[PDB]
Amino acid sequence: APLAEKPFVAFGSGMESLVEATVGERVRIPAKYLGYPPPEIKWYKNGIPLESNHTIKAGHVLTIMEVSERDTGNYTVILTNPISKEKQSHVVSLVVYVPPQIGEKSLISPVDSYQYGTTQTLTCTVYAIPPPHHIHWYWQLEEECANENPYPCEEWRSVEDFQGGNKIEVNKNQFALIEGKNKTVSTLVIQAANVSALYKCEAVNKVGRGERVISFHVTRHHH
Amino acid sequence: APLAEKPFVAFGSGMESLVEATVGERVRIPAKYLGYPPPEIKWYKNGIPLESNHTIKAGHVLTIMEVSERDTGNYTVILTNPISKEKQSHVVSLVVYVPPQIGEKSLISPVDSYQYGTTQTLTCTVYAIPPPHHIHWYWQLEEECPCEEWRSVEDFQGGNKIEVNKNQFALIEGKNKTVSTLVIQAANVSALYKCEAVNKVGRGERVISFHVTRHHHH
Amino acid sequence: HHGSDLGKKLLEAARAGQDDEVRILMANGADVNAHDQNGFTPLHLAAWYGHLEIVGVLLKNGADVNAFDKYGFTPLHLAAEEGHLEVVEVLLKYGADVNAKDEHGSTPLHLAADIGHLEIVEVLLKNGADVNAQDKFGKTAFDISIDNGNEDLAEILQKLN
Amino acid sequence: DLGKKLLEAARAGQDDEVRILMANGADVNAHDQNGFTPLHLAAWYGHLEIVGVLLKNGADVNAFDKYGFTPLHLAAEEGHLEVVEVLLKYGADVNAKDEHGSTPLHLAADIGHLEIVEVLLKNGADVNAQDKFGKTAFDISIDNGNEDLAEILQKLN
Ligand SMILES: *[C@@H]1O[C@H](CO)[C@@H](O[C@@H]2O[C@H](CO)[C@@H](O)[C@H](O)[C@H]2NC(C)=O)[C@H](O)[C@H]1NC(C)=O
Ligand SMILES: *[C@@H]1O[C@H](CO)[C@@H](O[C@@H]2O[C@H](CO)[C@@H](O)[C@H](O)[C@H]2NC(C)=O)[C@H](O)[C@H]1NC(C)=O
Ligand SMILES: *[C@@H]1O[C@H](CO)[C@@H](O[C@@H]2O[C@H](CO)[C@@H](O)[C@H](O)[C@H]2NC(C)=O)[C@H](O)[C@H]1NC(C)=O
Ligand SMILES: *[C@@H]1O[C@H](CO)[C@@H](O[C@@H]2O[C@H](CO)[C@@H](O)[C@H](O)[C@H]2NC(C)=O)[C@H](O)[C@H]1NC(C)=O
Ligand SMILES: *[C@@H]1O[C@H](CO)[C@@H](O[C@@H]2O[C@H](CO)[C@@H](O)[C@H](O)[C@H]2NC(C)=O)[C@H](O)[C@H]1NC(C)=O
Ligand SMILES: *[C@@H]1O[C@H](CO)[C@@H](O[C@@H]2O[C@H](CO)[C@@H](O)[C@H](O)[C@H]2NC(C)=O)[C@H](O)[C@H]1NC(C)=O
Ligand SMILES: *[C@@H]1O[C@H](CO)[C@@H](O[C@@H]2O[C@H](CO)[C@@H](O)[C@H](O)[C@H]2NC(C)=O)[C@H](O)[C@H]1NC(C)=O
Ligand SMILES: OC[C@H]1O[C@H](O[C@H]2O[C@H](CO)[C@@H](O)[C@H](O)[C@H]2O)[C@H](O)[C@@H](O)[C@@H]1O
Ligand SMILES: OC[C@H]1O[C@H](O[C@H]2O[C@H](CO)[C@@H](O)[C@H](O)[C@H]2O)[C@H](O)[C@@H](O)[C@@H]1O
Ligand SMILES: OC[C@H]1O[C@H](O[C@H]2O[C@H](CO)[C@@H](O)[C@H](O)[C@H]2O)[C@H](O)[C@@H](O)[C@@H]1O
Ligand SMILES: C[As](C)(=O)[O-]
Ligand SMILES: [Ca+2]
Ligand SMILES: [Ca+2]
Ligand SMILES: [Ca+2]
Ligand SMILES: [Ca+2]
Ligand code: NA
Repeated sequence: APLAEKPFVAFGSGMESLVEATVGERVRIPAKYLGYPPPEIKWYKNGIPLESNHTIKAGHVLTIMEVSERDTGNYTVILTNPISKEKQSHVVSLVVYVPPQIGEKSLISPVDSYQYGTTQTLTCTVYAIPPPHHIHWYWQLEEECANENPYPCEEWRSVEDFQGGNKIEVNKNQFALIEGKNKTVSTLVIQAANVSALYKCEAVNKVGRGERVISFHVTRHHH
Repeated sequence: APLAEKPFVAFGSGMESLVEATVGERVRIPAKYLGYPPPEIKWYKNGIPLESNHTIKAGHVLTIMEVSERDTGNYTVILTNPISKEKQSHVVSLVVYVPPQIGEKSLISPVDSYQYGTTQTLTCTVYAIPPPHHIHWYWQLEEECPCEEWRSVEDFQGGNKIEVNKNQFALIEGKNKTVSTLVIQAANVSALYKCEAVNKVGRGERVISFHVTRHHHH
Repeated sequence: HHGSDLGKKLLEAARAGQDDEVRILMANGADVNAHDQNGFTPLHLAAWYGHLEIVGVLLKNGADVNAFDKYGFTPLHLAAEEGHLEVVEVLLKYGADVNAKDEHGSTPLHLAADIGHLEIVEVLLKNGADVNAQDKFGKTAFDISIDNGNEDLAEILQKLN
Repeated sequence: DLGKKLLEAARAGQDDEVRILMANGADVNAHDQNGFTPLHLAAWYGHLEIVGVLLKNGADVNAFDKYGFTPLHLAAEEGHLEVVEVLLKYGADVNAKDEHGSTPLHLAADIGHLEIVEVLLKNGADVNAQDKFGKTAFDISIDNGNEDLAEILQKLN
């Protein structure tokens, strides 16, 4: 304690200044204090004072029960000594990561059938924070999978390993501003549908992966 | 008005300690303070108190309207609490950068033309803060044009064979100058040469005329 | 008819707080909206040095209260930064823009918060200062006050809405 | 007239041809009865090269046509992103107002060019500017039922 021993307030030495979390988890940011009597605490997000409700508790530990992407921001905590009114403050940057989200539904419950010979484009609209560091396409012959997420295929083939499937090309990524966010639009072109298959796009980023399975069943309607 | 608390004086945590500027810019060095009542501020350079005039104002923010190289140095600001008379001091280092200047001396010669076929040197003496990180040479014929197109001296086709010596450093005006020398191997073609010097804060250049002549008393 | 030199004299008379000299220069037709190579007008200098009476005289004779110099500073910027409270109030009374931005995006509220002038901050706030305004580094006045460890100021820097 | 030829060459994207007219003394700021200059026409049709050539040869980046449209207005309305960036680089007034009070941000919002809206905003577009019907870009996004546009603008609102 300080040589002059009088009521005081200070932060504990271990205070973080960056905190990382993933969408959905509980976040805890402790305001560690030294001094006497126990200080009064107040939290601010980007300068706006926080009040406690069922979503967030702003006490000695700032607790966000289920962090969301909109919770990213700079949190300032101000400690006040209740006797002397001396104050200390500390800023914590909270960054909320998002594992890759694919907009198109992965639902094979009705199976998509295509006429023999047609050209079709499969698409994956991918959002992740940080952005995905790769987006890969995979495929499999329909016979080696189930139809009935039933993890339909036990093995997947890279679209580089295209022998025996449909003629396919992966287009360059495009980008779209959706819900205010830069989303990556990944497209696979099936040139002439002659082989029944399942296709999968997979996105990976720092905190997770996401995938979408697409059924590509081929039939020849006649007359 | 703010509630009056016990008297105190301190610098704000964001008080600067290094300031960078370029010759000619306005410089602002604020004395950020905490305390009550608001402190008296006084600025010092070389131990002498600064007074305000139309070139410089020494108030809560030290403002230099057009900084010069000679303004470089350590400035001390002292906060004085008007009730308690307590004092705090803080030193700011001011660094002033100078875009390159090419010495007019050692560039101007007593020679109108140089004899055909001889070796000759053009020299470019540069003063800059920080020292120039590159010095480049260019050339052009007068006939092919203060010109819109310049060629790098690596290209010898219509010009002279040339080599650039590595930068050397010399104290000439009481100041450390960088010296770039262009070596014309055999003066065979009249031309214009340009040395251009670049540093962190700007560029400077000088164009040199290089007249070649076959008149001689041989 | 006109004395071009008179504007240059009026700038320095206003800077040096030479009340009687300002009065003589204006009576001889000096241009209250003269500017120098910094972009300073007489109102800039009088306000910057807190020469309250001269500030009133220039405002009363048509000085542009919202003029901005070569770096985007208005007389309100200069007066706020220097802690000249009474000058700040008369500028605001004559229609100064409390949320004028300089070339780095700073408002008078940013400038006063960074120096630490609590009463100036209070006056700016009660006259419509935008607490949410960000400079070009993305800093609000609140952010700036916290960077300085000035928690008393941070508690002041809260919207009156 | 050379100016008439230059207008049509810029409109028709004749990249190599405008250069021939340029060497022959054609007026880069020639205008027609619409008030269109060659720069208006090159930017409106997204001819990035020609826009560059004209700008380097003194084309007036802020010329108003008869209805108040500036080249940046036209490039924004038609979705020519790279052209919009080059106009802004050469000093286009991001908040130029046409006869209706519309800024480039208004025109891009009404059509629905989200990326153009984003570029205008980060180059100083005034999100609060009202046209002569009192409409802001946000108002336009509500009127058009454009939720993706609203979400870009809402943050800065
Ligand atoms: C519980 O409290 C939090 C924070 O105190 C609220 O978060 C606000 O969310 C809205 C959403 O648009 C933001 O505009 C506000 O800025 C947030 N508040 C702060 C202080 O930043 C949350 O809405 C509250 N939830 C309930 C159900 O009351
Ligand atoms: C479906 O079409 C593809 C594409 O034409 C066929 O794959 C080709 O197969 C031949 C011989 O089998 C090869 O020489 C080609 O190089 C293949 N092309 C590609 C792009 O790989 C495939 O055989 C067809 N399958 C069926 C059942 O008809
Ligand atoms: C969305 O993200 C992509 C990927 O980062 C952006 O594209 C990059 O833009 C930078 C800077 O303009 C370029 O240097 C890169 O070459 C681009 N990369 C690719 C793969 O194109 C894109 O600009 C972003 N779009 C929006 C609207 O934010
Ligand atoms: C403005 O004030 C500064 C000092 O506050 C003056 O600078 C001095 O210039 C002389 C040269 O004549 C130097 O010898 C001094 O050392 C300088 N003072 C310093 C560096 O503190 C400047 O001359 C003044 N200008 C005026 C009064 O017009
Ligand atoms: C300004 O003051 C600083 C000290 O605050 C001087 O820098 C010191 O220089 C000596 C010798 O070169 C070193 O031993 C110290 O470590 C330096 N101090 C540091 C790095 O904090 C500086 O030379 C002074 N400059 C002027 C112009 O007065
Ligand atoms: C003038 O120029 C440079 C300063 O940038 C000095 O060059 C340095 O010299 C020392 C020893 O002489 C070397 O260890 C460094 O590596 C040199 N720096 C570079 C970038 O080459 C030079 O000594 C200075 N001389 C004077 C008298 O000021
Ligand atoms: C939270 O604080 C950080 C650090 O001050 C802010 O990040 C800076 O943002 C500015 C512009 O907004 C950038 O120029 C800097 O490069 C950023 N620095 C770092 C270290 O990231 C961040 O913007 C703040 N958050 C909010 C919501 O304002
Ligand atoms: O790192 C020391 C702390 O570990 C835990 O906190 C982390 O894990 C929590 C539960 O997943 C998160 O809510 C929190 O944000 C993480 O930092 C522990 O809960 C703390 O008491 C420890 O000090
Ligand atoms: O005369 C046509 C040629 O001109 C250039 O080459 C030379 O031109 C100069 C004329 O004396 C020479 O001094 C100079 O050194 C040469 O570059 C052109 O590059 C050639 O390709 C032409 O045929
Ligand atoms: O001029 C009509 C065409 O407009 C677009 O193409 C123009 O704009 C592109 C950039 O936005 C340029 O790359 C291209 O040179 C322009 O012609 C549009 O993409 C075309 O479909 C239209 O026909
Ligand atoms: C070609 As099949 C092999 O999926 O009927
Ligand atoms: Ca206090
Ligand atoms: Ca006086
Ligand atoms: Ca007022
Ligand atoms: Ca503190
Ligand atoms: Na910010």
